[PDB]
Parts: sequence; structure tokens; C-alpha cells
Amino acid sequence: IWDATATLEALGAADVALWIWEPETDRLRLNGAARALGLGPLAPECSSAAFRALALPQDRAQAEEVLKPREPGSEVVARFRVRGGETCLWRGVWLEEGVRAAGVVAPETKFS
Amino acid sequence: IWDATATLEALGAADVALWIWEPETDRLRLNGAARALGLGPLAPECSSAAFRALALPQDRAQAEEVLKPREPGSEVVARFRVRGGETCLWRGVWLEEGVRAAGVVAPETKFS
Repeated sequence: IWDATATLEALGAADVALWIWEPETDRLRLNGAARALGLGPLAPECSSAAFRALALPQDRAQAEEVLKPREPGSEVVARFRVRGGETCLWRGVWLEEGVRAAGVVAPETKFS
Repeated sequence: IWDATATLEALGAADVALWIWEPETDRLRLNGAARALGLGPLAPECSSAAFRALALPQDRAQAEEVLKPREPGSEVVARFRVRGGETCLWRGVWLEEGVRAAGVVAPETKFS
């Protein structure tokens, strides 16, 4: 079988987190290795303002590429550093139902 | 909050799957975008023999790098094609508890 602990074990092992972005509710949700990735202050849920504030200031254009609304099926690809210094790659898509995006965030030291 | 549907949504959006390998029980478990990745025949759970059989024959040395037992903390990094032709990257680690590994599997068309 598969459960919530299995999800966290695999995410932790990979050093990856999952994210869902809901502009309607101004809620970014994280699950998995958020702390390891420098995203600890944002987890389990944060506002778009909190998200932008954690990005290195010079990387905030790239951070915004995650939050920018897009039509369903639109790829989300972004890379930026947060306070602490580590660069992560965000990859996902705008979903079919609602105006929402979801995906993975990974350390670029392991994923490109 | 975060639940099982949120996990599947984010995994699906990223085109990624999670895996746990338990050599003690000869059980490889998958969760997420297994079908999209060519791993559909293995999901939700398979034997090591089923796993090897799905690899392209010439890629079976690389496939084995996933299943090979290692000491806790040992990185798992492998890349190989399965029947159908698509190349995926497997990244994870041998866990602290038991003799088990876990991680992510991703399409190399998106992740390197």
C-alpha cells in the first residue's frame, strides 16, 4: 500500500518538495523536504507575499514565474535562490480544474 | 491542509513518481505519474524481476543500480529506458531504518 508517511519518506530521500499554488485563495502549499530546501519558513502554507519575501531580492522576477497565473496546461518552469543561498528548480503545470498550479521543487545541486 | 489527492495532483503536474524499494520483501512501490513515465505495468507494486524485465535489455545494468542494496545514507542515482522508449532519472537514498531505499523518478526530457 501507499500512505502519507511513504510520500514523506520518498520526498525526503529525493530532497524534493511538492507544491500547489492557488491564486484564488492566495495560498501556496508545500509538502516534503521544504526545510532541507530553504523553504521551511513557507511550509506548510504561505501567502504569495511571504513567498516573494523569501526569494533573494535579485531573483524575484524568477520567483514570480511560479505565481503568475496561466491558462490550463501551461508549463511552470522557474529557478531561483531563497534566503540561505540554495537554488531550486520549480517544475509544474496549470491544472485543468480551477485556476491553480502544482508541481515539484528540487535542489539544482541534484536536478537540472 | 495536504492530503493524498494533493500529492497525486502535484506529482502528476510535475510528471514525476515516488518509489520505495524494499529488498527484504522484494517489493518496489510506485506512487504518482507512473503511467506517464512508462512505469504503468509496475504500479502500484512489483517484484524486482518485473522491474528488470521492463527495462530495455541493454539498460539493465543501469536499472540494477536502483535495486542494489547499499548502506544507509548511500545515494541512489540511475538512468535507464523502459519498454516504450522513455528515459527516466531515478534519484533517492538508502534510508536509516531497515534495509530500504526511496526517492523520485523523473523524465529526463524535463529533469537531468
